Amino acid sequence: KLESDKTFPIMLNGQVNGYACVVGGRVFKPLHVEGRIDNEQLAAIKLKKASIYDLEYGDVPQCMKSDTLQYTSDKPPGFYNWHHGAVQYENNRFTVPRGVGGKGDSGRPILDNGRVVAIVLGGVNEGSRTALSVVTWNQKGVTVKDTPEGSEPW
Amino acid sequence: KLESDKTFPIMLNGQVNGYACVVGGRVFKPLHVEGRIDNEQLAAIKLKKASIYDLEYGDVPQCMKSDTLQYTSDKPPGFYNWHHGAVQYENNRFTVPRGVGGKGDSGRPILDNKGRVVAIVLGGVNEGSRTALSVVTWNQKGVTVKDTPEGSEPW
Amino acid sequence: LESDKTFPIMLNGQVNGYACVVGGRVFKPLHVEGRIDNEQLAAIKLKKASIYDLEYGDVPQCMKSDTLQYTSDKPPYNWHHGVYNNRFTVRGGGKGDSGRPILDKGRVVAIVLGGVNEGTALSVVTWNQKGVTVKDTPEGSEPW
Amino acid sequence: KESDKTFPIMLNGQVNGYACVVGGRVFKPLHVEGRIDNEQLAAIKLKKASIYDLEYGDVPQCMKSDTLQYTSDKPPGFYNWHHGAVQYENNRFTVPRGVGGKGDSGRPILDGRVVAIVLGGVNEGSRTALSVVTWNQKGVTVKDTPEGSEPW
Amino acid sequence: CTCVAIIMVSCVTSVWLLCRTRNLCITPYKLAPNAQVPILLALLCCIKPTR
Repeated sequence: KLESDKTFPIMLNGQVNGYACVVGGRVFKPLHVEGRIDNEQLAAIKLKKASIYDLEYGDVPQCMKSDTLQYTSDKPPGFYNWHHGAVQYENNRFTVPRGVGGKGDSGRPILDNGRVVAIVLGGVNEGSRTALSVVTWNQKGVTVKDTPEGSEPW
Repeated sequence: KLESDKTFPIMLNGQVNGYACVVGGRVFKPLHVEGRIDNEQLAAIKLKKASIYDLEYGDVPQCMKSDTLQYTSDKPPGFYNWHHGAVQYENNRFTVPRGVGGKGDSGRPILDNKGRVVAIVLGGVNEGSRTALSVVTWNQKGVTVKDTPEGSEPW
Repeated sequence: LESDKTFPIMLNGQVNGYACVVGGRVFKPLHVEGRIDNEQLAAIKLKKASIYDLEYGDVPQCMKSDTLQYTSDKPPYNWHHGVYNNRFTVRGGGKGDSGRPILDKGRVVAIVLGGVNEGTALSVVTWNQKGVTVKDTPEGSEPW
Repeated sequence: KESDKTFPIMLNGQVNGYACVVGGRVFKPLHVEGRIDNEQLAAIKLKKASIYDLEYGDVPQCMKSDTLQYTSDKPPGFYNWHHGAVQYENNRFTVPRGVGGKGDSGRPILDGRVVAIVLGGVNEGSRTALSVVTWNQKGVTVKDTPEGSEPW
Repeated sequence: CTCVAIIMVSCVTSVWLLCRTRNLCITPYKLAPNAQVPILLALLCCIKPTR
């Protein structure tokens, strides 16, 4: 929870439009959020796009090279801490309480009890938990996107 | 006094020479004064020109429409609050005490008790023990009108 | 206390060096590039002088009375970090303290531009006994 | 704080400038206009020094012994004035910004002796540098005008 | 060539004059959204109804 100022709010027209998360020595932001990172040093890097995964990625400068979130592809079903609360992983599905998140909360990491387990991009109101669209990393650790049907970007 | 935030200064060669004020979901700024408004979202808009009122006016963008002043033409004579103090309105003239205001105070809204803007100041002339303000107001019908006492000098 | 009036240059969001106003003119060394971190001095266009390694320029109208003041009399002095055989030495200010004036009764008698560890001498700009400006740069000086 | 001798120069019941009787002679700034509120003083012929923006004349014999004295010795420091303090420093007459102003030109600066006759200023940052007519190191009358001084 | 030239310059100057007047008609009301825009002005210096 507290180790989240590694994550940085991007700004579009002055108000926080989304978040760009630094993991693994690399800055990620989702395409669907447009705007500028709220950090001069991070404002420079040429971000290379990847539509299939809906991420734009960039190698961080040295000065934060050692100060970057780690990740992990081990995701047992269970509770994983997230800025706005916990997320529950079950039936290979990432979900949150119904009515929390939405426009703007894209591109905020999901961490465990502190490595990244997922980075979130959207979600559909399943029920009285709300399913999420996340770019998870599979059991082999290759990155994959996970969209419940009809989810929409945040 | 507390609503004075929503007026923001313009920077000309690095120094403040005036102020741009947002009212009615429309940001205004005196024409005669040059600079760039000191904030980013309002720095962007192409400001349209109104020579005959000496006012550049622009359509403030979306996400702070509800964060703007209101205004009326209902202006009974009396004391009206303003950044540096009170302004007394009488004989269809706004006048502040002598020597207060000057260069750099252009674009400063003049409010009424209820926070509604009654005019934007653009200039002044010092008469006797008072100084009358050349402003932009709205008449009884409520159309915009520049009011200038004779000999007003732009600020 | 007057060290507030040496304005840090920024380049790529970090303190590449500093620039100072003395005698009613602003001063920025050539080697340390950057955008000055001050709006009212940002709009002065700096006319260069390679032979003293200082771009300089007349300060805007509204700070003529708020400059530090110099003098050339330097008997063998204070400085930001804590400094005089006609040579300024101090071992352990480095790579970024370029343009840092070295004050004296609050007069500046030099601007630091670089140095060489005499394992540590300062490459500096001063004003001589007759008062003409000169660079004093030790052999082996590196810029900062 | 001998205020009888001081006359404002009058237009329409408001103060536009100050003309002072120093050393048995009336001096005024040339650009200020108007009349002394004194029957005997107002009629005196005044002769111009355009280069110095200074008008001078002889006061009548009756008031010759009741005029403020002047002195050219002005070390840097502080001097008394009706609205506060006047600084001398570096061969500039400086004042903290915002005390003094229009209609103040010609005002003599008191320690009580007059050393310099202000004609103008320019307000710079924290300090207004005063355009003043003085006596040079040899005692010769000289104008010191800071660049861009607006006469007061 | 002269006639096309004179009609062009007259038409452009006329439309410039007219659009100038259009601006100088709407702008007082534009700037003051809460007033009533007189119907005659509404239809002639043809205007959007502002809020």
